[PDB]
Amino acid sequence: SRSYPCDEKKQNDSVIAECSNRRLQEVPQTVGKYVTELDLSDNFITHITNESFQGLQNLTKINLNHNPNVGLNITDGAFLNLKNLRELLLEDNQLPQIPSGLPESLTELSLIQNNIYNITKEGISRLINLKNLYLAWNCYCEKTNIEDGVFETLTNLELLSLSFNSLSHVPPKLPSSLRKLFLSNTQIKYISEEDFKGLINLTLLDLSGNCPRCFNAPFPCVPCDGGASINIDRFAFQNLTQLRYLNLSSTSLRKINAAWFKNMPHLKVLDLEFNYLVGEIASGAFLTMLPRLEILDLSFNYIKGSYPQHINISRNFSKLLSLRALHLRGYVFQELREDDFQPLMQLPNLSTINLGINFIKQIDFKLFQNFSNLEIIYLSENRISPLDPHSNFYHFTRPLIKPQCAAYGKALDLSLNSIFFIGPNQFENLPDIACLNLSANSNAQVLSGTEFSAIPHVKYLDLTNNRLDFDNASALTELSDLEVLDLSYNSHHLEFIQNFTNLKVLNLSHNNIYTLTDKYNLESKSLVELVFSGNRLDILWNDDDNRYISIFKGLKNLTRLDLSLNRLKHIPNEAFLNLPASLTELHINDNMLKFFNWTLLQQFPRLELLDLRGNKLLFLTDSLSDFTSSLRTLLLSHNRISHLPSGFLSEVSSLKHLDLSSNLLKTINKSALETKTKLSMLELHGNPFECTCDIGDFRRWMDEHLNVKIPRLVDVICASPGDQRGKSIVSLE
Amino acid sequence: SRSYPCDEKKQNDSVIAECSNRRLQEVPQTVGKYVTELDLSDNFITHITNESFQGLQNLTKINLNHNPNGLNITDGAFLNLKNLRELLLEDNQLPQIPSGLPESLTELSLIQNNIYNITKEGISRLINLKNLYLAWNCYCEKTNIEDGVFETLTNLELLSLSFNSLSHVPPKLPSSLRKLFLSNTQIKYISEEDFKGLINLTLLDLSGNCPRCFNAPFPCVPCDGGASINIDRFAFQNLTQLRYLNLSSTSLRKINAAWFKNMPHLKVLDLEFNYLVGEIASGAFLTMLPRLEILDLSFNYIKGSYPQHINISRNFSKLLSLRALHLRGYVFQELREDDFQPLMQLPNLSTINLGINFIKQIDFKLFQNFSNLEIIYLSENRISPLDPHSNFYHFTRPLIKPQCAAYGKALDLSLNSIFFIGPNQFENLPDIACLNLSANSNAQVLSGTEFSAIPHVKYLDLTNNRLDFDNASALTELSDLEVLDLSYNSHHHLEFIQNFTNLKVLNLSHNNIYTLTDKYNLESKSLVELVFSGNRLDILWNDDDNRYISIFKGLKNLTRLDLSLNRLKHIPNEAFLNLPASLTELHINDNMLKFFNWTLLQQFPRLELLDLRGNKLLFLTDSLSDFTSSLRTLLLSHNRISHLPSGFLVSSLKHLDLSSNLLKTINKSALETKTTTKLSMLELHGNPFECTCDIGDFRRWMDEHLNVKIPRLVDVICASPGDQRGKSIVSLE
Ligand SMILES: *[C@@H]1O[C@H](CO)[C@@H](O[C@@H]2O[C@H](CO)[C@@H](O[C@@H]3O[C@H](CO[C@H]4O[C@H](CO)[C@@H](O)[C@H](O)[C@@H]4O)[C@@H](O)[C@H](O[C@H]4O[C@H](CO)[C@@H](O)[C@H](O)[C@@H]4O)[C@@H]3O)[C@H](O)[C@H]2NC(C)=O)[C@H](O)[C@H]1NC(C)=O
Ligand SMILES: *[C@@H]1O[C@H](CO)[C@@H](O[C@@H]2O[C@H](CO)[C@@H](O[C@@H]3O[C@H](CO[C@H]4O[C@H](CO)[C@@H](O)[C@H](O)[C@@H]4O)[C@@H](O)[C@H](O[C@H]4O[C@H](CO)[C@@H](O)[C@H](O)[C@@H]4O)[C@@H]3O)[C@H](O)[C@H]2NC(C)=O)[C@H](O)[C@H]1NC(C)=O
Ligand SMILES: *[C@@H]1O[C@H](CO)[C@@H](O[C@@H]2O[C@H](CO)[C@@H](O[C@@H]3O[C@H](CO[C@H]4O[C@H](CO)[C@@H](O)[C@H](O)[C@@H]4O)[C@@H](O)[C@H](O[C@H]4O[C@H](CO)[C@@H](O)[C@H](O)[C@@H]4O)[C@@H]3O)[C@H](O)[C@H]2NC(C)=O)[C@H](O)[C@H]1NC(C)=O
Ligand SMILES: *[C@@H]1O[C@H](CO)[C@@H](O[C@@H]2O[C@H](CO)[C@@H](O[C@@H]3O[C@H](CO[C@H]4O[C@H](CO)[C@@H](O)[C@H](O)[C@@H]4O)[C@@H](O)[C@H](O[C@H]4O[C@H](CO)[C@@H](O)[C@H](O)[C@@H]4O)[C@@H]3O)[C@H](O)[C@H]2NC(C)=O)[C@H](O)[C@H]1NC(C)=O
Ligand SMILES: *[C@@H]1O[C@H](CO)[C@@H](O[C@@H]2O[C@H](CO)[C@@H](O[C@@H]3O[C@H](CO)[C@@H](O)[C@H](O)[C@@H]3O)[C@H](O)[C@H]2NC(C)=O)[C@H](O)[C@H]1NC(C)=O
Ligand SMILES: *[C@@H]1O[C@H](CO)[C@@H](O[C@@H]2O[C@H](CO)[C@@H](O[C@@H]3O[C@H](CO)[C@@H](O)[C@H](O)[C@@H]3O)[C@H](O)[C@H]2NC(C)=O)[C@H](O)[C@H]1NC(C)=O
Ligand SMILES: COc1cc2cc[nH]c2cc1-c1ccncc1
Ligand SMILES: COc1cc2cc[nH]c2cc1-c1ccncc1
Ligand SMILES: *[C@@H]1O[C@H](CO)[C@@H](O)[C@H](O)[C@H]1NC(C)=O
Ligand SMILES: *[C@@H]1O[C@H](CO)[C@@H](O)[C@H](O)[C@H]1NC(C)=O
Ligand SMILES: *[C@@H]1O[C@H](CO)[C@@H](O)[C@H](O)[C@H]1NC(C)=O
Ligand SMILES: *[C@@H]1O[C@H](CO)[C@@H](O)[C@H](O)[C@H]1NC(C)=O
Ligand SMILES: *[C@@H]1O[C@H](CO)[C@@H](O)[C@H](O)[C@H]1NC(C)=O
Ligand SMILES: *[C@@H]1O[C@H](CO)[C@@H](O)[C@H](O)[C@H]1NC(C)=O
Ligand SMILES: *[C@@H]1O[C@H](CO)[C@@H](O)[C@H](O)[C@H]1NC(C)=O
Ligand SMILES: *[C@@H]1O[C@H](CO)[C@@H](O)[C@H](O)[C@H]1NC(C)=O
Ligand SMILES: *[C@@H]1O[C@H](CO)[C@@H](O)[C@H](O)[C@H]1NC(C)=O
Ligand SMILES: *[C@@H]1O[C@H](CO)[C@@H](O)[C@H](O)[C@H]1NC(C)=O
Ligand SMILES: *[C@@H]1O[C@H](CO)[C@@H](O)[C@H](O)[C@H]1NC(C)=O
Ligand SMILES: *[C@@H]1O[C@H](CO)[C@@H](O)[C@H](O)[C@H]1NC(C)=O
Repeated sequence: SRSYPCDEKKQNDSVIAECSNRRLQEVPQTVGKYVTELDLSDNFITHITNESFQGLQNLTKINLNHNPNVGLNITDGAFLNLKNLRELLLEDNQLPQIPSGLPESLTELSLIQNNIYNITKEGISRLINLKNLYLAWNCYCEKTNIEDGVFETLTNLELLSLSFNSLSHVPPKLPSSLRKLFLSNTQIKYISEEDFKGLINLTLLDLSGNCPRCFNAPFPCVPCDGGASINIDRFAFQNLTQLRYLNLSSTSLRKINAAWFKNMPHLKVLDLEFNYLVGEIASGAFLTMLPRLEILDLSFNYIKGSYPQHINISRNFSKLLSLRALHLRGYVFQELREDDFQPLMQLPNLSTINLGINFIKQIDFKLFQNFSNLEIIYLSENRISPLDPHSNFYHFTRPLIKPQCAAYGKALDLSLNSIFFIGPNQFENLPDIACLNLSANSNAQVLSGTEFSAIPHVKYLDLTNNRLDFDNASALTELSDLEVLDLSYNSHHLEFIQNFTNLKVLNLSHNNIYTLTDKYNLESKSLVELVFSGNRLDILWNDDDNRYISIFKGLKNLTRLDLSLNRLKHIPNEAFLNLPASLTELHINDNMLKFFNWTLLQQFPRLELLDLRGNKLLFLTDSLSDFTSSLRTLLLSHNRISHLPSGFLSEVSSLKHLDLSSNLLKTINKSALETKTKLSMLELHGNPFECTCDIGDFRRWMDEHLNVKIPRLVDVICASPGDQRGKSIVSLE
Repeated sequence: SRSYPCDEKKQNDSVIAECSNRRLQEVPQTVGKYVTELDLSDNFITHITNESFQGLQNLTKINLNHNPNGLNITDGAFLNLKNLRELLLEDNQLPQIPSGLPESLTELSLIQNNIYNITKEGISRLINLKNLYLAWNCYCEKTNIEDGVFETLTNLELLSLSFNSLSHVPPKLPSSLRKLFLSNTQIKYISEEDFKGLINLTLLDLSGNCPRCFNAPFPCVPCDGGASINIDRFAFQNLTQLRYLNLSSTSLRKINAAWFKNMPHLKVLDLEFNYLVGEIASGAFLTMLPRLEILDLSFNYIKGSYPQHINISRNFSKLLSLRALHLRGYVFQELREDDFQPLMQLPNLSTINLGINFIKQIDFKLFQNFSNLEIIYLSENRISPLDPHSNFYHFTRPLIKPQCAAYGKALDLSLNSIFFIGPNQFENLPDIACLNLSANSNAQVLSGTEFSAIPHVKYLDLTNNRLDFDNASALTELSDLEVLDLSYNSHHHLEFIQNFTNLKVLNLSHNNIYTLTDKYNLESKSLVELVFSGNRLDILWNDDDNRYISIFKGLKNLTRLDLSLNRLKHIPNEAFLNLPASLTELHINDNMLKFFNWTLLQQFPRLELLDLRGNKLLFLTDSLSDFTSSLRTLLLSHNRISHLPSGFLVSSLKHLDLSSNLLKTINKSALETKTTTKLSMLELHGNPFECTCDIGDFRRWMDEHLNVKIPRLVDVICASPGDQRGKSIVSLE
């Protein structure tokens, strides 16, 4: 009952069949009839007929995106026999028109990135149950021909996306049940009062990219003739009472009419980025019309060729009583004064201030104490000195600060600034900072133990991409509550580490650590994770340089250790035995290990994950079960292992995941797989299998052991013979 | 008489022999007896005996550096060479100085060896020694020098003992010494009797003794208690002819003026990597140097401080002979006009180096107040809108590229914070002829008025920026502009180019030019060289779009054109014929060209160099002479050419490159040139030659045509047969 070529999974009673990226030329006739969701995306399927989904009555969702993957010929009524089909996805298929004969039961239809120039009633008006319709990126053709009243019959339509299409005008006769109308980059330069007259339940209106302001756009950007903005009429939004999301990004707006928000009391998210609103930020009459706005974005609204001394924030910003996040990137100003941000100081819920990419030379950091609920202060990409069509293209969705850092408390991001050394007054008058980012600052500070005295409760410190000197034993010790220290890519004396009573995670990756002075051991009673990748452990472990045999022995509470990219060819037996006995996860991947003494794994009873990927290992052990009794995951991919030993899949019941992909395995004999096993996953793709009569012994083991899920069966290829080269091992005589 | 394995050349009557980097296991017995200079460096030679240089009486210079890439040299191995004047034994792992060296030696270099003892047994016999290099030997058990080992060397002019654990200056040095190198020698104390008998010494290098560790490329260990080198008041009282004093990295805090009382000729003083901020402010020693031309006080900053101004002593005005002032790494916020007043009356001060100073603002009017300023180096600052044979402490490379500096006054504002050209950016600046605004993240929309305060700029470097030059008036205010460098420019309309009447060189490399607006051509009556590498000419030339077939046709005066890295697979015939007929040098290297129509070369009568390296060309033309009549250099290396056609060897072709191709053999009919050819160089290394009986026909052509110099004969390898694999084609039968 092993599924091929799809990977069947019974996720929450319904069976999902992952059949994507498998070089399938046609729809497989070996998919189980009980499946409900089929994903055949990124394949080379060229034809879709009414005999492609035979016996699949329970199919509710079909994904046929990117077919063929670098058009698709669908016949009329090809999906009509699927009475339970509620979700059809046909993105990037080069379809010349909307497929005729789609089932009435459909609710979610996505025809993004196609050659559809005409929206006719022949293929849409029959779909009365449609709730979500995506028709983006079709005319990006002089204009998209939309039949007058094509969406009128779709009385259940809640989402209509017509973005990235040459529309010129808002389509008339839209259903009153619409909640989300997407019209981004549609060449609609004028908005009339009757364009959204019958849309009283509309909660989202995206009119971005119309008369754009070209600023590093990832798609063609053509500004309006005479530098004109989108012409929104005074009474255009007078009937959108439930509107909560207004996206007016990249619309070249110079003035914001307050009359637009008179009948909009619920507006929650306003996007005014990539416009010319420096004057509107200074005066702002519209600011008094948004009492329930939580997210305001006025990013990249700068005047080209000017670098003002101060940011001009209107007093009316104090009327934004519900404000939670203020995004003010790309304003371009030299100094942030305490009086500049006075209107924002009495807002009860303002937790995020985004001031990235502003070229600010100096900030009066005392002003941040004067805020009530500030949790995130984003100041990245400034000049502070010492002492995918399914994406939001205009607003950054990713968290400004890494959630792991922000979870500790108040976060301040001063990365990518001009702090070439930590000044003596660097952190004076700052709030109780718990998360600090000083990444990529070219900071050549000689840390002595007094630099972070003004903010000593920092629990997460990011000092990556700097030239710091932490050879002093007192370095960073003033941060007694420090739990996460990130020193990656820092261009030795690691005594400072033992002074921390609550340090849990330390990252010393790519520090080029080839020598250690005085205290040759790294001690710590609280450290749980150490990242030592990108260092020179090969130099530290020599025939005469035996001083570093117990380098990580002092880390008695360590559970995760990363020793990758260390150019390790050989690991001394005494050095391996001196690793923390408390280790549960060890990574020695991407090295040049010729040999691995599996006997030494006896002194690690808690070790669950051993990662030896990307190495030159040639042989394994037949008595692996005698050494370990807890190893649940063993990753040995991209190695030179040519033979799997006898009894490898037996007596080691702890092993649930075994990775042996991209190795040199030609065959798996009966004596080697003689289990006299709780292995739920065995990876074997990318091996030069000999698909002759002796491979049938391993094939029989796959039929008897159906619980051992082997992923990527289409990639388990045969090297020999010539007649079976390029085929899967499961497809044999 | 074709030399093997060396490349002999009778350079200025004396015959040189380049035999380096040829994987030679032993000294070749096939070197001509008439040669005078043998270079066997970077080989795998392990033994040097007295029978290694038999019959080589005219040998005056032997280079045996890096062998093997230690070396076993017997006693008196070079004694039979009566004319040996120069012996080079660097990086050979020699345990001691080779015994039995010829007394005729004048230059001896034993750098990077394991020589711990300097004995009279191997040195005192060499009485004609003029240059002795013993650097990098104990870098270690402290270097032992026999008392008076150099005393007998009465002709010794240069003695280098740098990078050795000396602790003290060696006593009994010859009075004929002119250059004493003692850098990084752990000599912490200098006594009045250390250089008592060295009256003719013109150079004294005492750098790296008590170092100031600042990104050193070698072990740096500072003196106990942060002490400086202890130079006595009367230590330099007898060095009257001293012209070069290197005191770099010596942790000096005070400079005693008494050191330069009897030093009236001192020309170059190196005081970089010290703690002389206080000495730069007061400077009593400045009145003792009236003939100093080069002063370097770089990286003398106080750690942890960022002063508002640079404190330059009034005594700097007494440096009447000063030509170059290097003041990097001082670390200051502002350069005022009054700060550089002492330097304004110096008649010969042409170079001011102020790199890596983190200067926020400069009063640029002060540069007008200088008399002979030619180079103003301000790279790596914060200006806002509106190898043992090397000098390891001072930058020898020119601050500004000579090509730029040759035009006149040069100003280097590269790697600064000029994110856009301000309206007052170049006001009050001298008549600038060379300007560097590289790597400034400048997103300026060039309109034609930005460089109106410095309109005589003839060489402009705007590389690594985000400039917008789509306007036809861009840069046109620089009427005398001759060289424009726009390499690596992110964020096309190239009309501005035709407005320049004297533009000669234009570099548009790595601009990602895949589309050109309305003016689909590039016109210019003065342009001579165009660099279009790293662009998308493959996109500009296609089956649907034929609008750019005459893109470079308007460049009627062009002689050099670079079209490399353009991802070119095919070049349309009409597009190739529309290239400038005045072209003398064309480069289409590192592309993916499957075919090349050699017939089209008839419309280029001035073309001398055709570069088609790194392509996928499979075949050549049988009648190449019929198409071209001036092609002197043809580079076709790294291609898929498997057969050279009959009659391939044009009475113009002087250099033919066919290396790293797929040539198995060269038939008689291909090299049967009946007429006299002028081919002086033919490269053929890296080809899979079949060293069978058929290859003897090409071997006979090499013996008859000795004038056709074939370089790298050791790399012309045989692929087949197994007995000849790895051998040169000239070593067969
Ligand atoms: C103008 O401004 C508007 C308003 O902000 C923007 O609208 C947003 O547009 C994006 C798409 O461009 C929407 O994001 C997508 O939402 C889908 C639905 O979300 C609901 O359901 C999920 C559960 O499935 C809930 O978690 C969620 O809270 C919602 O209730 C998601 O399914 C999408 O996720 C998929 O794509 C992302 C990105 O590739 C992946 O990371 C995911 O793993 C997943 O595969 C996606 O998040 C967003 O919801 C819209 N907002 C609203 C309020 O509707 C416009 O995009 C903007 N215009 C431009 C041009 O920028
Ligand atoms: C220096 O070194 C540190 C320490 O290694 C690095 O920081 C860690 O980085 C990793 C990513 O490389 C982080 O791991 C990720 O955490 C995400 C958030 O964790 C929460 O959510 C998960 C459930 O999703 C919970 O189990 C968990 O308890 C948390 O509540 C996870 O969502 C991520 O998992 C997903 O991705 C991985 C692949 O990345 C998959 O394997 C998973 O199956 C899953 O799909 C992931 O685990 C980790 O949290 C960071 N730790 C800290 C302390 O910050 C630094 O990045 C490194 N610095 C540099 C410059 O390299
Ligand atoms: C402390 O300060 C002193 C004074 O400045 C420094 O001394 C210089 O040291 C460097 C070597 O480290 C010297 O440079 C070398 O000079 C050789 C001789 O030059 C003479 O001969 C050539 C012709 O052959 C003339 O052009 C020249 O004017 C001189 O008359 C050169 O032969 C060397 O060239 C070779 O090496 C370089 C670098 O690899 C290559 O580019 C060349 O192609 C060639 O292979 C080289 O230039 C320099 O001359 C010394 N100055 C003086 C006045 O003697 C100390 O180095 C400095 N200490 C430290 C530690 O930095
Ligand atoms: C953007 O594009 C421009 C134009 O191509 C580049 O600028 C040129 O860069 C090249 C180097 O890549 C420069 O060429 C070199 O010039 C040296 C100085 O020239 C003088 O000396 C020679 C004799 O040595 C005279 O014939 C000449 O008339 C000058 O008086 C030469 O010494 C160099 O030759 C040596 O090196 C080359 C290999 O590089 C060997 O082939 C030679 O045999 C020889 O050993 C060399 O010719 C050129 O001068 C620059 N031109 C200008 C206008 O500045 C930019 O570099 C490029 N920008 C970027 C970022 O890539
Ligand atoms: C401290 O500040 C630095 C600089 O802002 C942060 O580094 C940035 O972190 C993000 C997320 O890890 C990186 O983005 C990633 O880029 C790759 C490549 O495009 C992409 O594949 C990923 O999906 C992701 O978007 C970003 O490149 C990186 N920038 C630099 C210069 O390193 C850092 O995360 C901050 N630390 C904390 C604790 O917030
Ligand atoms: C304008 O300013 C920029 C920035 O200073 C100059 O670019 C720099 O040019 C030099 C010389 O070509 C490069 O130096 C080289 O570095 C390598 C590696 O260390 C070294 O091996 C070479 O011998 C040489 O020293 C330097 O890397 C490069 N820097 C950057 C950021 O591109 C540019 O040359 C200046 N232009 C003019 C006209 O002076
Ligand atoms: C948001 O504005 C910028 C962003 C970047 C990034 C690099 N360079 C920049 C320049 C600017 C800018 C500022 C003012 N006037 C013109 C351009
Ligand atoms: C020349 O001084 C520096 C150079 C660099 C380069 C990166 N960061 C730096 C910092 C400094 C500095 C200045 C003053 N006090 C301490 C350190
Ligand atoms: C569809 O699912 C039901 C259970 O919900 C099952 O009885 C039926 O047999 C399935 N249909 C097919 C074709 O397997
Ligand atoms: C602040 O935000 C919280 C949700 O995070 C909300 O419950 C609360 O009512 C908001 N306060 C005001 C005054 O709007
Ligand atoms: C906080 O801001 C107010 C003005 O809004 C100002 O009067 C006050 O002095 C500031 N707080 C402190 C502690 O100075
Ligand atoms: C370490 O830092 C302390 C605190 O500033 C300082 O006193 C000490 O000298 C430093 N240690 C070394 C070895 O320089
Ligand atoms: C070990 O680490 C855990 C998790 O950080 C911590 O709770 C525990 O206290 C540590 N154990 C000791 C002995 O410090
Ligand atoms: C494994 O380690 C033990 C203990 O150091 C040693 O005796 C044994 O010989 C090692 N085995 C291999 C194969 O290196
Ligand atoms: C050395 O050179 C002279 C000419 O200067 C020549 O007569 C003599 O034969 C040469 N010696 C050898 C060994 O070739
Ligand atoms: C200035 O330098 C030139 C050489 O470049 C020299 O001839 C001249 O004498 C110098 N002037 C003075 C006053 O030293
Ligand atoms: C040049 O410097 C002198 C002082 O050295 C100053 O008096 C003079 O005003 C400056 N020149 C100009 C043009 O201001
Ligand atoms: C080009 O530059 C000129 C000069 O400033 C300006 O007037 C013109 O508007 C610019 N052209 C375009 C197309 O913007
Ligand atoms: C062509 O270029 C040369 C060299 O730059 C120049 O001297 C000459 O005047 C140019 N010819 C024409 C016709 O402009
Ligand atoms: C070379 O170019 C000429 C002129 O366009 C054309 O007639 C000829 O067929 C071309 N030859 C090849 C081999 O493409």
